[PDB]
Amino acid sequence: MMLYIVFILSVIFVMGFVGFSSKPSPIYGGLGLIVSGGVGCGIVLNFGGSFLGLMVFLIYLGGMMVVFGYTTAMATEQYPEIWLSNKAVLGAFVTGLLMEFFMVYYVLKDKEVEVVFEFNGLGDWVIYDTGDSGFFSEEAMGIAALYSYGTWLVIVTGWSLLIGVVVIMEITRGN
Amino acid sequence: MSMVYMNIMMAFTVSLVGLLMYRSHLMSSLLCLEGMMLSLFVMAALTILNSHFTLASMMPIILLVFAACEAALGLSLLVMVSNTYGTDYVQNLNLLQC
Amino acid sequence: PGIVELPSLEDLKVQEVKVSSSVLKAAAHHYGAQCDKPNKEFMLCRWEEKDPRRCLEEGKLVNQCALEFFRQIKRHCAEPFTEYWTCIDYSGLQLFRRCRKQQAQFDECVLDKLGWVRPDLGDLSKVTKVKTDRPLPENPYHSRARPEPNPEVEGDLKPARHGSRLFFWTM
Amino acid sequence: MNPIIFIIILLTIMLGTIIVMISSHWLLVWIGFEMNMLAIIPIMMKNHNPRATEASTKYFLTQSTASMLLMMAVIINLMFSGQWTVMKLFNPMASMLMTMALAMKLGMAPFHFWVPEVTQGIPLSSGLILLTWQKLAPMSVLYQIFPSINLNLILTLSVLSILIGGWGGLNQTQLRKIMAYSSIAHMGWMTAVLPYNPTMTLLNLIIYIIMTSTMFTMFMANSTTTTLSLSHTWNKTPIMTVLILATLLSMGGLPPLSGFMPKWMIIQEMTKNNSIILPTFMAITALLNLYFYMRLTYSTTLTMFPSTNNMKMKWQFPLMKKMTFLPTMVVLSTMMLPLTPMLSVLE
Amino acid sequence: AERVAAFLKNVWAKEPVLVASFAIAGLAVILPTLSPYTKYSLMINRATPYNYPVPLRDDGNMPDVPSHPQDPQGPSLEWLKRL
Amino acid sequence: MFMINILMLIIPILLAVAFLTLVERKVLGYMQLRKGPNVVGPYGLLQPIADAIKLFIKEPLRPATSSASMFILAPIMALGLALTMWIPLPMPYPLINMNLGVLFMLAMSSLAVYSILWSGWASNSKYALIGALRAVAQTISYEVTLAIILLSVLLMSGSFTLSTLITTQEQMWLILPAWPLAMMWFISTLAETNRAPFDLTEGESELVSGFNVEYAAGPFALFFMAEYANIIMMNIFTAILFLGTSHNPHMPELYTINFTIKSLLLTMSFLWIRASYPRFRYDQLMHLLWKNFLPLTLALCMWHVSLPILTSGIPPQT
Amino acid sequence: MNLMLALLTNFTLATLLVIIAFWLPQLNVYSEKTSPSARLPFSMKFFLVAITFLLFDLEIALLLPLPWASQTANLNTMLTMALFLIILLAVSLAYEWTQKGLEWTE
Amino acid sequence: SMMKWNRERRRLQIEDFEARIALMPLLQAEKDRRVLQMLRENLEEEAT
Ligand SMILES: CCCCCCCCCCCCCCCCCC(=O)OC[C@H](COP(=O)(O)OCCN)OC(=O)CCCCCCCCCCCCCCCCC
Ligand SMILES: CCCCCCCCCCCCO[C@@H]1O[C@H](CO)[C@@H](O[C@H]2O[C@H](CO)[C@@H](O)[C@H](O)[C@H]2O)[C@H](O)[C@H]1O
Repeated sequence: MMLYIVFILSVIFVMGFVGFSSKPSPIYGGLGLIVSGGVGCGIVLNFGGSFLGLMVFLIYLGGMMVVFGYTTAMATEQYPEIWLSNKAVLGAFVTGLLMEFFMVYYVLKDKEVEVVFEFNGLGDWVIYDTGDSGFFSEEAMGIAALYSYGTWLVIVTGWSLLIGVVVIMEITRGN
Repeated sequence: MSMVYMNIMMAFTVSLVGLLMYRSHLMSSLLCLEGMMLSLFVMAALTILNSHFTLASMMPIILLVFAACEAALGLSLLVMVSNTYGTDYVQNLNLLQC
Repeated sequence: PGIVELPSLEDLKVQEVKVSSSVLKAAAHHYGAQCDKPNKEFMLCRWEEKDPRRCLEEGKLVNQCALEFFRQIKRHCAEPFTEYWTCIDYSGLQLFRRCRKQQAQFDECVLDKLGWVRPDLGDLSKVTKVKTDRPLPENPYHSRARPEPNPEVEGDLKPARHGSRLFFWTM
Repeated sequence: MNPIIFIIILLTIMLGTIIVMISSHWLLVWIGFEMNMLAIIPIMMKNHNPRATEASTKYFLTQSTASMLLMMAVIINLMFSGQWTVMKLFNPMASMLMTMALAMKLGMAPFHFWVPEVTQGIPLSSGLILLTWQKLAPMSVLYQIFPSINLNLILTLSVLSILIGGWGGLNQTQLRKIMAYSSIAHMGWMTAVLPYNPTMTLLNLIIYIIMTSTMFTMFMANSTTTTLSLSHTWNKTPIMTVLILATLLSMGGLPPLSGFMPKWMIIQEMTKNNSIILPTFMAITALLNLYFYMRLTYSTTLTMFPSTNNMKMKWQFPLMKKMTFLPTMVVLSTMMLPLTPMLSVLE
Repeated sequence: AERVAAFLKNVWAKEPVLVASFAIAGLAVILPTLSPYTKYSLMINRATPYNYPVPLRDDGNMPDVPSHPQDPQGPSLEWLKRL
Repeated sequence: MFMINILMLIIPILLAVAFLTLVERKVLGYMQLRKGPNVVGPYGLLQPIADAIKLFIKEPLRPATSSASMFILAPIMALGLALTMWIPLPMPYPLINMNLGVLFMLAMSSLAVYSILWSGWASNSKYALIGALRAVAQTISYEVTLAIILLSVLLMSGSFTLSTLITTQEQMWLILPAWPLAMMWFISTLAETNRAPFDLTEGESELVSGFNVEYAAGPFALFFMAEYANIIMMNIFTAILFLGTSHNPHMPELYTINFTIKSLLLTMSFLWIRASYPRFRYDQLMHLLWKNFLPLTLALCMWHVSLPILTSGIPPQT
Repeated sequence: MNLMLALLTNFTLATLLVIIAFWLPQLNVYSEKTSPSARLPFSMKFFLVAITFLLFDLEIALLLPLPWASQTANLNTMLTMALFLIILLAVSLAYEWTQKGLEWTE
Repeated sequence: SMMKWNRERRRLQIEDFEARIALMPLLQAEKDRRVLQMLRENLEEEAT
């Protein structure tokens, strides 16, 4: 069962998404996204993306989601309605888990399902690469190349972040 | 395609449906927007990592950075809405009806 | 599509070098100097052919050269060598710099009893040239014939006949 | 805003669009849209009122959703082709997603609801940017991926846009809402011809921008945002009423004015491809737009609506708004039909 | 000048943290262009062999390509040993 | 075997935290011309045990929480993350040898701010929530310098591997080439862990600081243990980062003894500082970060990117 | 496997300590007591410190690969773009500083 | 001091990387035989 770690994680990934997509109180919506993000990083790690995975934790969870929860406390929620105590929220949550359960049922049984795209249920391990013996991390080499190959990317990305600071100060001044 | 893609694509679809079906809180809809980006980040990373597209390894970072900056802008607008009305309810944003 | 051709199990059979990585690491510098020729022929084959099935004979010669290399050490320098790779093996990173004393004893032994000189810093990373009789592969990618390009447009540019010819316009 | 910061923000709006237009890589196209959206929000918020905040929020939600769908299409395209080149997409699902994403960005029907509301909620100068410059980047992308676009989808979006734009404008008294529905209707012409001749998409876009720019500039010159406030112009600046009349007739597509040219050239291209029913339907439906342009000309130029006593005080002061390029734009908006063959410079 | 020196005195008295910050940043941007050892950083990075050095097929006329790693021809790392 | 290793890390961590509470009271006592605990056990050695038993059999506080799930999640998160921060530390060998161990520690600490936010949300008090938000703003502000300072030091180390910091300092402590970064790092760790003079959660300027105010909270002991585990861990990280201990592969225990002494001394300096200074105002500690540390940290980051290149001292990648 | 076991063990113990911290007091059986969204109002300044942290934190994401970036052959390009990023990070601070984005006075 | 030590570490790295290069031909030859044997074995079970 450990040989299907990626698939099991992706099932939890979808369940968390059905969590905040049914849109309970924003406080618990942030919790569903935080769990999904942590599971999402786990999936990326198991494909050899150690740096990319840790960026999710550092920047997406430790950065963006902290600010979401910060803003939710100040501007949105201070106490929440009990999760799944609302008709639409619970009905949406039940509907999502039924769709996920059936997708998982048919993919495991028939080893293949077809919705828009054709999906194979042999196991995500079968597509992996069989040749690895370099003395470095390919992922790290590709990211490090941002400063040599990606001059233009750095300029526009750097400009956008600076403009973000300016714009948000403009927006929030109020006059 | 491999089995994992089915679930990542489901997650994007779920968060997209969650984005298009509002309730009341504008905040709850912004979370669905960030959920969409998270699923894109994961699907992009899986495709790039598995194929050994080395120079594309930086693309998920740029995606995350630009989407977080756009999320900061969204949160700022939500705060300005909450200042005007005292809540982030989307039903108060109906002046332009006329 | 065709049937993928694979060699028989008997065709793949060779006497392996059943020593640990610390043993290989300890001998690596002398092994690189002594067995350069068959090793470089094998690597030229692998990069030119891009097919492991096309280099199995050269791959066997890599093993035989390695086995004869270690038989020379077992014959004249076993005890100094055994001491050297046992130190290398202790380190979790198998660091050279922790075992310079035992390395010197092994290097001194092989120089006296075999004439082997340890290659200098930078030598084993040189691009070298190898003599080979294997002909250069002609179509290593097995490419089909390329599609023919579209006919070139040539000649002198002349003004359009009667102008744009757009509805009623005379120019 | 500090004027220097206002200049930097406008230059960033332009930079985002320029990045989309020179990029050969899908990631850089997406970045250009992100940069563009970030820089335009402040100019929408700049007058600080609840209506401007609602419009900014509605615009942000629409554009962010579109940009996520665009990225989804790019990633699907990567999975099925292993490359990032801005060109025809290699998966029909990716094509549909990107086409819908770009339709949402353009405000095409049935993704149109935000255009009337967002335009109404922001100043005239911001609306001018929104309805002219903001069309350039999505059009430049559609111009490059059109070979892979589903024909039925793009023509359906075009027909709906022409119908909704025409009908939506009939019920409007607000100038900014009229220009928003006019933009939606004119959008449908540009995309309708795209499968057949993308050069005529560019022609219609350029002429639409010139005429729309002329209209907004004249509305800004007198600070008019409603039909009845525009009906006072005859008793302040009579020349402006004549210029407004000529431009509105041009936007109506009446010969011999410039606005007829794009309709004329699009009809020609569609008929060359044995498309007879669709151009005839489009031409007839465009009469809806002519109707609510003509209604404006009635209240502005061809009759004289009642004035107010305090209008006499305005007679004593000159127009001091810049009205940049207005004399040139109004001439191009009306008197260019004799130079129609010059459209080949767009080829 | 002396106006310039007075200004440097006022900031050094009121904003020593910022004076130090701009001084350190200025050195960061200037010294690399002036240093003679910057060239060695590029050379060392290029002397690090991450990939196997694929041998060349000996056509018969590459005098400057060594046939064996210990032959004299080819790039040397003598400068690095001394550095 | 690995399960033994985990418990031989977790249990001693909890015992060190317990007896750090005694060391703090006695060190603060003697700097204040008194003794501190010396009645409950010889030299107060049983005082941590008496406090622990007393706290766990105390009645739970009132009022009731606003969110039961968040009320329970916050202490689990605080303590779970606190223990997790220890697993990559090389002492000299790590429990988990990560290639990106430094980044792992950054990532895990950035998640510690959630327990503050969740406990404020679950406090059912408007004023208690505002206090939590001020604490979060302080924490994230000083996370900026910790990340940038850490990045600057790694430009001399060459990788994100924690055990590579040991090799980097084989000849010399990194505090010599990087004492300006060490100074700001050490203060940032104080402010990050809400330690005096940055302990505004325990200060006099909060809306909830009033003694007669009440809000849902607790258990006190679990939050306290999590905080003090982070104090020790940060000071262990500080020693590894700037005061690297020499490692002899044949005598690893010598590394551990010398490494433990340095960590203890750094931890004692936290107690030293708490005894010596008044408390910052909230706006003043924000000013310290945004208008002092951050400008200087950015400048020193520029310097440490340039310095290895211009001196031809770029470290190895592996 | 080991990392998963460590994380599971750490958060399992934290969970047990939490529940027994909540159950053990019930052994005493203490007497019953019988005696006891919207803006906060939130200051814009506290929102703006969080946003500034985020935007600065995103720029730090771009700087994290610097230790690896220094191993490249194109050092001049790498150093130019590294200093470019840090300088724009400084320019963001300078803009915030000179428009009183870092003040706490109302 | 940091400069001298990092220069020496770069020299040590080159030594470690060159030991790998010396061994890569042997490792490559083994890997090819191992891969081809596994494929041949899979084929035999496929025929059955
Ligand atoms: C070149 C080939 C292509 C050909 C296409 C056609 C080209 C023509 C379009 C050009 C663009 C429109 C500009 C036309 C210039 C208009 C000049 C004008 O009408 O005078 C303005 C007049 C002045 O009013 P006042 O300010 O009081 O000044 C008094 C003067 N002592 O203002 C007034 O007195 C108010 C007038 C009352 C309203 C009258 C409404 C009818 C106006 C008829 C002219 C409009 C023509 C546009 C339609 C096209 C016609 C074919
Ligand atoms: C196996 C181990 C089990 C865990 C055992 C935990 C034992 C905890 C013993 C704590 C000993 C007392 O330690 C002391 O406690 C008080 C809290 O009342 C702290 O007091 C501090 O926090 C409180 C608020 O929380 C403030 O009101 C006070 O002004 C401040 O000084 C002291 O900073 C600390 O030095």
